[PDB]
Amino acid sequence: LGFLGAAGSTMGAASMTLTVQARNLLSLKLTVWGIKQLQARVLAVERYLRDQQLLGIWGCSGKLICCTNVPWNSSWSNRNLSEIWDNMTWLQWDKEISNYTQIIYGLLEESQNQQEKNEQDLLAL
Amino acid sequence: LGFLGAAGSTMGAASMTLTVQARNLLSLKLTVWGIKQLQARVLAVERYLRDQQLLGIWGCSGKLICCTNVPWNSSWSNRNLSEIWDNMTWLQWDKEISNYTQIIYGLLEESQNQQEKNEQDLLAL
Amino acid sequence: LGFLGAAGSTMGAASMTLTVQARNLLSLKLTVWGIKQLQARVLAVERYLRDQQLLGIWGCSGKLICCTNVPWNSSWSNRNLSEIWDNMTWLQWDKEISNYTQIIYGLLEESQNQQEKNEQDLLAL
Amino acid sequence: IQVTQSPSSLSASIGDTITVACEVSQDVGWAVNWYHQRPGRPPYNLIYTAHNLAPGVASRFRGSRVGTYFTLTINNLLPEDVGTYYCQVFDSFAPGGTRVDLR
Amino acid sequence: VRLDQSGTAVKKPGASVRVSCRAPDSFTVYRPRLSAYFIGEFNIHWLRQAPGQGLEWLGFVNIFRGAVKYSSRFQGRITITRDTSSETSYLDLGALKADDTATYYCAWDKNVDDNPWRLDSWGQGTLVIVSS
Amino acid sequence: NLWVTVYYGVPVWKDAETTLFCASDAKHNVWATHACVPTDPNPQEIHLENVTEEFNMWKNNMVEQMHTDIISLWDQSLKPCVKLTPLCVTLQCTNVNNITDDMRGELKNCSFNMTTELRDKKQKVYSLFYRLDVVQINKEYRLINCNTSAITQACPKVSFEPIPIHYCAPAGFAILKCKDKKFNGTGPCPSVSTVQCTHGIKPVVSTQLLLNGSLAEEEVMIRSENITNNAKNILVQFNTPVQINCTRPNNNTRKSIRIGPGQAFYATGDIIGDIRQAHCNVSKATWNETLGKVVKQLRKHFGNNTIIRFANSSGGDLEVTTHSFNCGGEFFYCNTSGLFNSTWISNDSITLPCRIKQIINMWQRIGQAMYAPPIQGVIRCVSNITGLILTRDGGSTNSTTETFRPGGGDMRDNWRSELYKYKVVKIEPLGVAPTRCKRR
Amino acid sequence: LINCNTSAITQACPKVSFEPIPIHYCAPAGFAILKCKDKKFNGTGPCPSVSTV
Amino acid sequence: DDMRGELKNCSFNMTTELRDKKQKVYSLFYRLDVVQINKEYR
Ligand SMILES: *[C@@H]1O[C@H](CO)[C@@H](O[C@@H]2O[C@H](CO)[C@@H](O[C@@H]3O[C@H](CO)[C@@H](O)[C@H](O[C@H]4O[C@H](CO)[C@@H](O)[C@H](O)[C@@H]4O)[C@@H]3O)[C@H](O)[C@H]2NC(C)=O)[C@H](O)[C@H]1NC(C)=O
Ligand SMILES: *[C@@H]1O[C@H](CO)[C@@H](O[C@@H]2O[C@H](CO)[C@@H](O[C@@H]3O[C@H](CO)[C@@H](O)[C@H](O)[C@@H]3O)[C@H](O)[C@H]2NC(C)=O)[C@H](O)[C@H]1NC(C)=O
Ligand SMILES: *[C@@H]1O[C@H](CO)[C@@H](O[C@@H]2O[C@H](CO)[C@@H](O[C@@H]3O[C@H](CO)[C@@H](O)[C@H](O)[C@@H]3O)[C@H](O)[C@H]2NC(C)=O)[C@H](O)[C@H]1NC(C)=O
Ligand SMILES: *[C@@H]1O[C@H](CO)[C@@H](O[C@@H]2O[C@H](CO)[C@@H](O[C@@H]3O[C@H](CO)[C@@H](O)[C@H](O)[C@@H]3O)[C@H](O)[C@H]2NC(C)=O)[C@H](O)[C@H]1NC(C)=O
Ligand SMILES: *[C@@H]1O[C@H](CO)[C@@H](O[C@@H]2O[C@H](CO)[C@@H](O)[C@H](O)[C@H]2NC(C)=O)[C@H](O)[C@H]1NC(C)=O
Ligand SMILES: *[C@@H]1O[C@H](CO)[C@@H](O[C@@H]2O[C@H](CO)[C@@H](O)[C@H](O)[C@H]2NC(C)=O)[C@H](O)[C@H]1NC(C)=O
Ligand SMILES: *[C@@H]1O[C@H](CO)[C@@H](O[C@@H]2O[C@H](CO)[C@@H](O)[C@H](O)[C@H]2NC(C)=O)[C@H](O)[C@H]1NC(C)=O
Ligand SMILES: *[C@@H]1O[C@H](CO)[C@@H](O[C@@H]2O[C@H](CO)[C@@H](O)[C@H](O)[C@H]2NC(C)=O)[C@H](O)[C@H]1NC(C)=O
Ligand SMILES: *[C@@H]1O[C@H](CO)[C@@H](O[C@@H]2O[C@H](CO)[C@@H](O)[C@H](O)[C@H]2NC(C)=O)[C@H](O)[C@H]1NC(C)=O
Ligand SMILES: *[C@@H]1O[C@H](CO)[C@@H](O[C@@H]2O[C@H](CO)[C@@H](O)[C@H](O)[C@H]2NC(C)=O)[C@H](O)[C@H]1NC(C)=O
Ligand SMILES: *[C@@H]1O[C@H](CO)[C@@H](O[C@@H]2O[C@H](CO)[C@@H](O)[C@H](O)[C@H]2NC(C)=O)[C@H](O)[C@H]1NC(C)=O
Ligand SMILES: *[C@@H]1O[C@H](CO)[C@@H](O[C@@H]2O[C@H](CO)[C@@H](O)[C@H](O)[C@H]2NC(C)=O)[C@H](O)[C@H]1NC(C)=O
Ligand SMILES: *[C@@H]1O[C@H](CO)[C@@H](O[C@@H]2O[C@H](CO)[C@@H](O)[C@H](O)[C@H]2NC(C)=O)[C@H](O)[C@H]1NC(C)=O
Ligand SMILES: *[C@@H]1O[C@H](CO)[C@@H](O)[C@H](O)[C@H]1NC(C)=O
Ligand SMILES: *[C@@H]1O[C@H](CO)[C@@H](O)[C@H](O)[C@H]1NC(C)=O
Ligand SMILES: *[C@@H]1O[C@H](CO)[C@@H](O)[C@H](O)[C@H]1NC(C)=O
Repeated sequence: LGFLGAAGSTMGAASMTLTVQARNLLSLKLTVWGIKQLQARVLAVERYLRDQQLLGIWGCSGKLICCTNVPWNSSWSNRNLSEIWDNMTWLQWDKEISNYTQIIYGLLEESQNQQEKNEQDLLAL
Repeated sequence: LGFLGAAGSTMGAASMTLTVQARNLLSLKLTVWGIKQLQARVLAVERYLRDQQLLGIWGCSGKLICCTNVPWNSSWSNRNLSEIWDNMTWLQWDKEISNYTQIIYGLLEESQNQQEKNEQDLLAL
Repeated sequence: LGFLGAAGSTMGAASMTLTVQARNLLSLKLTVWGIKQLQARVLAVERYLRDQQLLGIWGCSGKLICCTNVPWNSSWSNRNLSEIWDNMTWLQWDKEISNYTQIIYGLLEESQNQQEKNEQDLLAL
Repeated sequence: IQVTQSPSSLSASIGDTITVACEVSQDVGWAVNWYHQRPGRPPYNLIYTAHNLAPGVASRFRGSRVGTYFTLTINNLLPEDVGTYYCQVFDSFAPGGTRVDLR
Repeated sequence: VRLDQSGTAVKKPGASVRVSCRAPDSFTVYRPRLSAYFIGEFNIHWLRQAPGQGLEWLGFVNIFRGAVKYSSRFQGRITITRDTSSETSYLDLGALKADDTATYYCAWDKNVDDNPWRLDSWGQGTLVIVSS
Repeated sequence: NLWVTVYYGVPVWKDAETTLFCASDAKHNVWATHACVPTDPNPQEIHLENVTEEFNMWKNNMVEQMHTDIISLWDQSLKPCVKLTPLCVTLQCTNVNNITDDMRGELKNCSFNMTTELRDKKQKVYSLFYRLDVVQINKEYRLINCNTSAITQACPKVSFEPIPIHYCAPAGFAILKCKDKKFNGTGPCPSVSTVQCTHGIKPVVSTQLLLNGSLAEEEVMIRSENITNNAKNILVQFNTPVQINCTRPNNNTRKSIRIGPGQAFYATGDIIGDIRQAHCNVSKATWNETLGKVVKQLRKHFGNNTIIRFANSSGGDLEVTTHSFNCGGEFFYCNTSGLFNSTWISNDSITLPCRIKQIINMWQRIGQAMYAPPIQGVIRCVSNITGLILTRDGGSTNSTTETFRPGGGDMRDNWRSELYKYKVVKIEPLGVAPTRCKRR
Repeated sequence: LINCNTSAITQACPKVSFEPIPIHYCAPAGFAILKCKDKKFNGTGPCPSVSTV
Repeated sequence: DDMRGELKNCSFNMTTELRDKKQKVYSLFYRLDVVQINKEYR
């Protein structure tokens, strides 16, 4: 397949073709077309940089799938793992947890910071 | 706390709230306001990238705090650890070591490259 | 030395002083000069970011030298290792690989992704 | 504010060094200016801000502060320098001025 | 900046005198931001030198809006103005006295923030003589 | 034994230059606020404990940058407006007619010739011009700017009102706000708090007094550079506003005539009703109280024994010697002599005559001159007098009385009051520090 | 001339063509265009056959 | 002898400050900058 090929597929199928669609995240005078193109280019760069920084803060920079250390509170979604990994599509799963998204980001950031501080303390000795 | 919250605090508090003040490093015609805004956005992106590349050279990308392999020459500062981390603010330390920054940056760069080369040579086995 | 110092030198000397040119990869009205400089800066950032994309997809973010886990297919270049690393400068090497880059690039990313997946499946236990 | 400038007059040889001073009654930072006037000629600027050199004049001229005591030093006197000297601060001007002449 | 003054003037007591100080091609300053010529913020001072006496500061005019400031001793009898079209500055002294005779200089001040009251360019000087 | 560690996102900042962008809260305005990024309803505001930072209102670059900005917007709003060159024609003017003794000869009924929509014909058109806009060569007059600079008419749909704009630095930069209520011009500010970006700043255009703007918190403050310097100005900031009502009690109908294909020019039609004189009112008791507070806070830098006298300006152009400002798309120059008459020593209102101008050349530009279009109906505006631009007068050492007069002209001094409590700084999120760890 | 009493008539340059050359609209990086491949798609609503471009 | 007709003293009727009256004004032009139609040149 190619870009966005398996969007409607299952978590199981989509979770193995991250690279094929992650690769395509980045791809004159002062006329209207020129200024529009320049603005679009810089906006795409800014969006990608925001996402990359968000990856980096949780200690997952340069990793397509990284594991974390924050527990999954069942209040977000109590559904069984197999159910959500064998039937749904990614769009439905994202729609389900849309409102529970800032909280998990904050928990992840605090967990990574605490883990990093602990790692430094251990590496002191 | 918040952005720059621990600015007046000592080392102990500031060295644990890095993420909160690192989260906000990144956040249409040819009108004066428009061009000013575009230049500002590009400048912010360029500054962030410069800092991130400097981090990547020292082999600490994706880490808030990382340890290195060169020792602290007393020529830079003779102050002991305890009062350094419990007595003075970050700004004071920066003003104290500002004029020594280039050579220590070079030391980190060279040491990281040497460590990478040695690790590659060892892995060659 | 300086920027591009070992450009004509052999493999060994260049492979020891990468960081001298890695660090030099990143360094108002709407007149001709203004738009020209803005386009130049945006283009430089975009090129460095595409380079960072290609490095990150290979799981070597922040590393000047990283190793992979794919065989060197002799169909690309079946030449003796010692003569490659003691005779041909990087330029001639590129002129003898330039036809074969895309495929190997893809191989890299695929392997990396697969490796990551496998690693995750290992860590779930 | 009042400015007192000393000495009223002085005499010197060729090539020697001299000093002319003035005290201002307040604290004025380094906002002192030095002016020289040849006889029958319009005065021209030499020292501005009490430690900078005006363009188009010799480097033998110098000026400095010590507390509120501003002074101008001349080295290697060349007898075209015969004339008058004044220090200005802000709006006030030093009364009289100091006249320098050869022996 | 080259500064051209007026000529020698002789006036009887009780009259009025006027001295013209021309500073050609120096009132306007480029503003590279907008890329246009704006009237500068420079100052024109007026000094006098009595025969055998130190200089005395009369007053100065910021030529941007023509603002003025006179020495309180001469207040009420001296007017200072500028004409931007011909790039000149006019001093108007009223009801001169016998001691008013002197050499009157016009001086240019760059009005830079760092250096205060720096008068760089000086006019050739004018001879204003009053007698009966 | 020690080692070095790098820290990202370290709270270090250094004062630095930086371009800032406007941001307002949601009509074409002369300040292009429609291009400003909308601001968040709740701006973030973070206090900083144990933080002491130096400030310098006079070395601040924010005022210079924002002055350059305001100039740029002012010119840009004029570029797509009607050219007014064909107005420079001989004007047959007569005196105007139910007029009080004050406005005798200050309004001219001028008839002249104009090029119509076509070109083979010309039309006789009459209009009303203020005396300050015409000069003699019925009598033949001509516009005041005909032998110097060109005239461009401001399009009569741009609101000249100052809509507040917040200046905001991009990411990686911060703004520091001095919360110290007793903060003079420069020096350390113990109560300093960071902010995302500036508060509501009104680009009010005025010369002698400060209109609207922002007030103090504790009491009236006197901020300046060296108060010893007669040349340097004196900014004043009040603790309570002085309510000033300025109005033009003429009906002042507007007549739209055609001077070119598509381009149209708006002239002053015949005034309906009595022709009075535009004037301003300030509460006498409130003004006396404000002046007393000002002199009490001002005696600190001069001594109780010293005498303080307020006098009207010593001379200059119409836009400095008088109180010049803009109200409702019109320009006023108020005599203001009655506002400075005290001789402070150890219900009634103060009417101020005002004059109206239409050929405006603010920020003197060699070649340009705005023509302010007439405004229909009587015009009135209530404003807050908040600060004064005073200037000292050099005196003899023996003399013990200091005379203060209104000044201005240099709009940087006007604009520094609204940005005196802000500093633009660059965040340096990279630090190095010695720890005992050693990387594997 | 008709518009001379209200407008400011300007002549189009002679050599500039008015013929509509086909153009393509492209979204920047990080964005996609979803095209409804379905041939029975009325005004609004779901389109079961979506293709990216 | 090298300026025989090279410099032309040309006068015209450029408008004065106000755009209603004409004023006779003279100037000098280089022969390469004028074309004939004293005589008339443009
Ligand atoms: C200090 O701030 C105060 C508060 O804003 C400010 O007072 C305002 O002054 C303006 C200036 O005229 C007033 O605006 C007018 O309001 C009346 C009543 O609503 C309107 O009828 C007027 O309409 C005219 O202007 C329109 C502009 O597009 C035209 O379209 C229209 O046809 C009319 O010609 C005009 O908007 C305003 O009412 C007051 N009050 C408030 C609350 O805004 C004061 O001016 C400021 N001080 C200054 C600027 O020195
Ligand atoms: C553009 O035209 C105006 C009006 O004609 C010019 O202003 C006028 O300039 C003359 C120059 O001689 C002034 O005359 C002077 O008047 C004073 C009294 O104020 C008198 O003492 C002098 O001897 C002299 O006669 C006149 O006052 C002045 N009027 C105004 C209203 O400004 C202006 O200079 C012209 N600009 C040009 C030609 O660039
Ligand atoms: C300035 O002067 C002009 C010139 O008169 C005034 O404009 C209007 O001019 C017309 C023709 O010249 C006047 O029309 C005549 O009015 C008289 C009296 O009303 C009438 O008897 C005639 O039959 C003819 O209609 C017209 O009156 C005049 N406008 C007014 C209001 O009278 C212009 O009004 C003058 N500006 C002023 C007075 O502010
Ligand atoms: C510019 O010129 C055009 C062409 O004349 C003007 O449009 C015309 O305007 C007049 C008056 O506004 C209209 O006259 C009216 O016509 C109706 C019939 O439709 C009649 O019943 C009325 O009694 C009145 O006479 C005329 O219709 C109109 N023509 C068109 C084609 O719209 C226009 O107003 C002018 N613009 C200006 C002067 O700014
Ligand atoms: C250019 O080529 C020459 C020779 O091909 C290189 O000289 C070598 O220098 C190293 C460093 O001392 C010696 O160990 C080798 O023995 C030299 N080569 C020979 C054949 O003796 C030189 O380093 C190359 N690069 C530059 C920048 O000159
Ligand atoms: C008077 O004005 C001068 C203008 O320079 C001030 O002098 C500067 O003061 C700053 C302190 O903020 C110093 O860093 C500069 O080096 C000074 N420069 C000069 C040329 O003096 C001065 O502080 C002001 N006040 C007084 C009392 O003089
Ligand atoms: C504004 O307040 C600051 C804080 O006190 C003043 O700074 C000091 O003021 C005292 C008294 O005037 C001086 O003795 C010190 O030398 C000042 N500090 C420095 C570093 O020079 C400052 O002077 C005040 N500004 C004005 C105009 O009064
Ligand atoms: C100013 O002039 C306007 C225009 O004539 C006046 O408004 C008119 O007032 C009359 C009665 O006074 C009404 O019959 C009209 O309908 C109004 N409008 C027009 C377009 O004529 C206004 O009254 C005058 N005085 C003011 C504004 O104080
Ligand atoms: C400013 O104050 C003056 C005097 O207090 C006001 O003038 C009076 O206004 C009223 C109502 O308009 C008239 O009836 C009077 O005839 C006016 N004159 C006098 C002497 O009372 C004026 O209206 C005030 N203007 C503003 C805008 O407040
Ligand atoms: C300026 O205008 C304001 C508002 O119209 C006037 O304030 C009014 O004053 C009267 C008498 O003092 C009171 O009865 C009203 O309640 C006030 N209204 C408001 C909204 O404040 C004020 O008097 C006018 N003149 C001055 C000098 O401020
Ligand atoms: C400031 O106030 C003084 C008060 O005397 C004004 O001086 C008088 O102004 C009139 C105006 O025509 C002259 O006729 C008098 O001759 C002036 N008197 C003197 C002694 O010169 C002065 O004009 C005012 N300044 C302003 C309003 O800018
Ligand atoms: C500004 O206002 C003052 C005072 O209202 C005016 O001074 C008056 O001038 C006239 C004519 O010269 C004298 O008869 C009065 O005696 C003056 N009054 C005072 C208090 O001195 C002055 O002329 C006005 N200036 C302008 C430019 O309007
Ligand atoms: C003039 O000053 C008054 C002072 O009270 C201003 O009124 C205050 O405005 C602030 C901000 O808009 C509010 O937070 C206060 O609640 C207001 N207080 C009162 C008593 O009204 C007024 O906004 C200023 N500007 C004007 C009148 O245009
Ligand atoms: C779509 O649904 C079918 C139904 O089983 C499934 O086989 C397929 O993998 C799904 N995804 C794609 C991309 O076809
Ligand atoms: C300010 O300093 C005091 C010193 O006693 C300290 O206790 C306090 O925590 C500091 N403030 C902050 C915000 O850390
Ligand atoms: C203010 O009021 C006091 C009360 O007597 C008076 O002495 C003083 O002159 C007044 N100041 C003015 C009107 O400026």
